[PDB]
Amino acid sequence: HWGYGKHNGPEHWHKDFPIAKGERQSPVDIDTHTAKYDPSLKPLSVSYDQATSLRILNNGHAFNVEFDDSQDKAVLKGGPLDGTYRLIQFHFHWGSLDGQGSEHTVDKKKYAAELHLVHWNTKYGDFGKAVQQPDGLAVLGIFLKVGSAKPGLQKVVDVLDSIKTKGKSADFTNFDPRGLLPESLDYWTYPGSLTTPPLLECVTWIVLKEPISVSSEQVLKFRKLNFNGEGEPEELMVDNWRPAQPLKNRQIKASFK
Ligand SMILES: NS(=O)(=O)c1cc(F)ccc1F
Ligand SMILES: NS(=O)(=O)c1cc(F)ccc1F
Ligand SMILES: OC[C@H]1O[C@@H](O)[C@H](O)[C@@H](O)[C@@H]1O
Ligand SMILES: OC[C@H]1O[C@@H](O)[C@H](O)[C@@H](O)[C@@H]1O
Ligand SMILES: OC[C@H]1O[C@H](O)[C@H](O)[C@@H](O)[C@@H]1O
Ligand SMILES: [Zn+2]
Repeated sequence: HWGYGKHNGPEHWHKDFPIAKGERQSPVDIDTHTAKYDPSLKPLSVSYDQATSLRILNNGHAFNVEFDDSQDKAVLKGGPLDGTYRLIQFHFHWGSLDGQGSEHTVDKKKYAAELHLVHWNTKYGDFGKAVQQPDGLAVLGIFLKVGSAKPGLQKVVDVLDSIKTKGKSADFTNFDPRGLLPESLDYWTYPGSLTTPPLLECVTWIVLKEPISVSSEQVLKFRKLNFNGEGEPEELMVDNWRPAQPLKNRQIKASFK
């Protein structure tokens, strides 16, 4: 039911998901001047060398690249995190034009897109239990700006023609998500939520400071996807981002001095 349009988008979600107006909603604007270095953060560990990708799915809202999370392969640890968080999927949010598309903003600046690598805390056994816990999930967020092509993204771009419409999927084995990272792991972190319904307040957000560059041609192919199913009137999959939400009683901490 929910979506991104005038009649079912972010301003309507609260009617079926009242937590939309909650105390730790995401995304937020990251005021870089107010964010404070936190010496209590431990080194961040992104351990993706044994990742096992499986499938890419157009879910009608974005596309998800899904991973085998049946044991610790790709995991995120350290930083603000207590315990091991297993990678389950990644997806993006993007705009109709380069000047918008990110969910988080940096001193109010919107990036062209934002990558979310989604992980669940293994002490809760399964994703469904994890989303009943305040520390159930960790999402690693990475901004995309338009410039040079990102070679590690091209395999994703080139399969999108095969999943144009809602409900289509394709095999997507042997994809290495390490090729989507920037050089630096400097980050900001804060407690928040899922950015789509059901908007559950379970997420430790870790948002990298350094964007990745992707080419205009790469993001233009994201914008050829469809929200609609096969045979239905074409609705381009663009502007699938939620705007920044009130920070409320939170502080954004920085990993860097
Ligand atoms: N609250 S909502 O965005 O899920 C929503 C769903 C509908 F089917 C119709 C209107 C809506 F506002
Ligand atoms: N955009 S998000 O990373 O907060 C997210 C991840 C999920 F697994 C489910 C819903 C979401 F909204
Ligand atoms: O095929 C993508 C990646 O899959 C992983 O499981 C392997 O360990 C990596 O060496 C490889 O780059
Ligand atoms: O009371 C002082 C403390 O205030 C908190 O809001 C800050 O997060 C801490 O960094 C600071 O030491
Ligand atoms: O790595 C993800 C995918 O990249 C390319 O599409 C390959 O042709 C395919 O075999 C692989 O599954
Ligand atoms: Zn997301």
